[PDB]
Amino acid sequence: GPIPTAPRENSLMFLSTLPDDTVPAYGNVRTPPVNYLPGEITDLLQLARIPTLMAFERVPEPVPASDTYVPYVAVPTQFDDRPLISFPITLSDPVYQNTLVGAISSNFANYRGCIQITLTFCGPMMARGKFLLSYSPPNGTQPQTLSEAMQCTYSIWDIGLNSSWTFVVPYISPSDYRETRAITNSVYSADGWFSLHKLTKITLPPDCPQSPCILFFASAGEDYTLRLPVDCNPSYVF
Amino acid sequence: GPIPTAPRENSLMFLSTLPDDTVPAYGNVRTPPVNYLPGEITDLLQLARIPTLMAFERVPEPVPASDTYVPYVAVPTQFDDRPLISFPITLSDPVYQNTLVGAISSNFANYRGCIQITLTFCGPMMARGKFLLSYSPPNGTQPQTLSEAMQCTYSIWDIGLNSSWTFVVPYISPSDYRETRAITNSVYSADGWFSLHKLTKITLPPDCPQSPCILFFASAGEDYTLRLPVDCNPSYVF
Amino acid sequence: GPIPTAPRENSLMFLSTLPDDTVPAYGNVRTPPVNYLPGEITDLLQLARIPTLMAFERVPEPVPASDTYVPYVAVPTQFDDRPLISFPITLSDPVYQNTLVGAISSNFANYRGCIQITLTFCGPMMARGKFLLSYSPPNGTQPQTLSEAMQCTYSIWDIGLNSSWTFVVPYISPSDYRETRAITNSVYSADGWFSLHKLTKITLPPDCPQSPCILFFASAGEDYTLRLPVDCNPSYVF
Amino acid sequence: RGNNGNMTFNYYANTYQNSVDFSTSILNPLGYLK
Amino acid sequence: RGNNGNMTFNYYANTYQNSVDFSTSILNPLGYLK
Amino acid sequence: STDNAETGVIEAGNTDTDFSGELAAPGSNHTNVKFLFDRSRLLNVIKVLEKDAVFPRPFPTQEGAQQDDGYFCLLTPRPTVASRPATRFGLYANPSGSGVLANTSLDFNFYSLACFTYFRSDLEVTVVSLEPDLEFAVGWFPSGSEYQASSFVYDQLHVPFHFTGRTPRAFASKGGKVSFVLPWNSVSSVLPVRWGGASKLSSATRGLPAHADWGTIYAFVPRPNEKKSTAVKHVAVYIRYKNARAWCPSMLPFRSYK
Repeated sequence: GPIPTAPRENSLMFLSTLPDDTVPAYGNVRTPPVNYLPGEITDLLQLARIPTLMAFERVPEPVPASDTYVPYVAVPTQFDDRPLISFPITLSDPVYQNTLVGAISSNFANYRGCIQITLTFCGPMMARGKFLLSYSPPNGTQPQTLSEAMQCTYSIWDIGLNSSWTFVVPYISPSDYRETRAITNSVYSADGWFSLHKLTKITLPPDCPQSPCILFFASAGEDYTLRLPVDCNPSYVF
Repeated sequence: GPIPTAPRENSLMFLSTLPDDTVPAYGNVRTPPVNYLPGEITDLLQLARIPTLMAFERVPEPVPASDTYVPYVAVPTQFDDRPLISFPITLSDPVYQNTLVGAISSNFANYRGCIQITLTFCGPMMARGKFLLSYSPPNGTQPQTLSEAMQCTYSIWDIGLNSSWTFVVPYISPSDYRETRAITNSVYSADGWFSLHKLTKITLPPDCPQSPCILFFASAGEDYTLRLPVDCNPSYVF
Repeated sequence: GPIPTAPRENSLMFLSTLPDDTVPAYGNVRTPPVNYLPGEITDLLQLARIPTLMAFERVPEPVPASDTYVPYVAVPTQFDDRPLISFPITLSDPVYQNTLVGAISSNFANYRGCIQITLTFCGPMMARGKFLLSYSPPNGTQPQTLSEAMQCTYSIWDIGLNSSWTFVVPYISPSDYRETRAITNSVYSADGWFSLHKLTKITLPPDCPQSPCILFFASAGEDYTLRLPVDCNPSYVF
Repeated sequence: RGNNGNMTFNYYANTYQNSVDFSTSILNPLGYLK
Repeated sequence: RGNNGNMTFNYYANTYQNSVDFSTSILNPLGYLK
Repeated sequence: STDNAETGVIEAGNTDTDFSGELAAPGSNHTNVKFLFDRSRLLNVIKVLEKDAVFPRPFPTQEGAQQDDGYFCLLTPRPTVASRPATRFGLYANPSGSGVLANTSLDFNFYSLACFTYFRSDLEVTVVSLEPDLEFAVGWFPSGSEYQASSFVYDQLHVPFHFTGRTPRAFASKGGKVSFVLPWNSVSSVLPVRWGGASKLSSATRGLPAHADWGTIYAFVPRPNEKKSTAVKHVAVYIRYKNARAWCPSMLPFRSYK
């Protein structure tokens, strides 16, 4: 006689995430070889720690050309005591539109860990300035002038023979994992703004042009781990 | 060929108490750690042997304030030969409304074992009295005066430098388990009344106030074990 | 992939005699102990070999009291040459209405083996008689007078200081098992009549009463085995 | 015994199958005449 | 423990059954009076 | 005896504390908290989606809004209004008038045992249709995330996106029932049954732990949008807790008098 069985409530259903495999309808086939072409991917995080150029809203001179959005900073000559660039950390903000960690975070739900941003100078070698960059966890208002960005967490930076300064936003948190986008902009999903100030004036000889430029990158650090995917945003196709 | 099988009468049903688990629809995830915060619960009986203040009907002076119900005893000065507090043992009576063993018994069906009640004096140190507390298994009528409560099972009690007297109602029974509430108030569900009498008068010097007070607790002893849950009473939500 | 299976014709049915068990809907419970009370039953045959008083139709003097049926024998003084009690062996006859082996046979279908009947005298000690008891397998007619019951299988019996005589009807049979009731009164279900005769007169002194009495018992022997139950007769409840 | 075919195995452990008792710490006849 | 009859085997490995933790690298009472 | 209870800690006392007699055997162990909760329990019922869904708004909402309410079920034991985490629990006793009645929920019998302050488990989702001869489909997305709602046409038929995606789906049989267990996914550490706190740093309602939850289940039929019936239908949802833990005990709901 057959072995007695009892079918449980889960009959004939198929789960999308169901960790099992199905009988093939045609098998015992071979394939072309693989090994000749290099460059495998085991984890996309080997992918995720590549530099990526951020994207910002253009200063109030809208050029009527297509998509007036700018991957650099135009430092002004004039003395004012407000920062150059200030942007939050919510990984769906319109400053994080096409950064890699923003991009492959945009279809996942939760991450943990640090976020490197670095910045590459571009200007004439006879020009030189001092720039500090500063970060503050969420206060009530936003820290605006130099005392507020002074007390918190910063690094000053020279212009010399090199051209960059690797910076890493530290990872302070109530809970170990954090979200990727804020349905309600709470303390669990934002972590305070980031800014950089000019500390002393850009200094440069005569007959060389004004207003230098600085590019921004954004990359995953070491501890940056992802989890638990979600369905995607098809809005790129429309 | 496949292994022959025979489905039995139990097809596709799901039992609520059914001791088995189901295939997950999404797995291989991690979690935040646990170990930092102390105070685990393995059994609720570690919970159940905490003191809890009982609740009684107020003596005939209804104060119009909300819920005139009283967690103490107002001993009178006058000589009368009826007890101070007399209450049964049925774990749904309006004296057992918010005691712990009453509370986590109110959703279970059967228990076994002892029931500690203790009582904490509160009065001026220059006052002193002698109080006995007595317990009787179910007689025909209720034992009322001091000979009846005298013969059965009691303890007298002093007032001194301490302030309490741990008492344990013994566990005499026809059957080893007992019920928790009486749908028909039978011998299996009640166990006779409990009372305490004043034996000699409270004695106290001049210019210190009359009528002292005594608080009552109620806790599970050692052998107090529970079994076999039941659906709850949602009447707290209305 | 799952293991391939093939459900046979027996799907979702439940057999009444089906030797298997079912998943519990609530488990891991305890119970009161057992061991204190004695008198177990492993087999009902330990039950079945207890004496039991038979029941007969009353001799033609119907007392109008309820159920004029008699568990003894009224021996007459008069000389006639027909037996005292003659009854067949079919275990549903109105002489086997409330004997034990009749009673727990009345819901089974087939037995095998012997059937003890014994008889207990009751009379004055100064009275004494000689009684033989006789058994014959199925002849054409019924053996009536003393030559016929003489040739077959018998035992004579004294009256002395004891009061009984254990008799065992032997077990002669075509087939080893036999039925319990006869839907058609065939050779497989009956085994000939049983009778007892008075051999010499009851002898007794003056001024002591006439017509003594004898009780009948009926019990299973050693080899009496039962098999294969059947649905019962609910006619006791109407 | 009873009537079973379960000479190989049962699925659940026996403490889930049927209740067992507490801890208080060739057949026989039914009562002799001493 | 809980309530199971799974004294033989489970189908999936336990890392697919329920989440396990990270790496930060006879019963007891509930708080003494020292 | 003769100890005093004012030290805060008293032990238990058997019969031989002051009387003559010996202590009784332990009966059972239906007490351990990772066995007590493991019971299949429904929390509520659900109106079934059949179209491009839209989900309700933040906290104030003026009239003229277009959302489809009572189609989601933010499955927690915590009190919930309109499928978003509230802090109190309603019971609409006099429902006559205009303005739509919100979808309330709470896990009734969980609190009547609950003497805890923090909780930890995994759960399972059991669904059952109440209307006869029905076939449906259940969907899910994790906590700290949000439902995707649009439609893309295929061969003149408008078909929404929640047929597909990353997060798992499940298609039932002919009047069958779907069940699967579901693990932790929360950003915080342990589930609170009490909370202080607020959602953001300032100007927030004090008390609702918005991201210490589980997720939500929605039901929908496998049909294109333009072939939708006029009769609405219903379906219930069931939860059984698993592998639970507990910490730092507390009180019980207050019983009536009344």
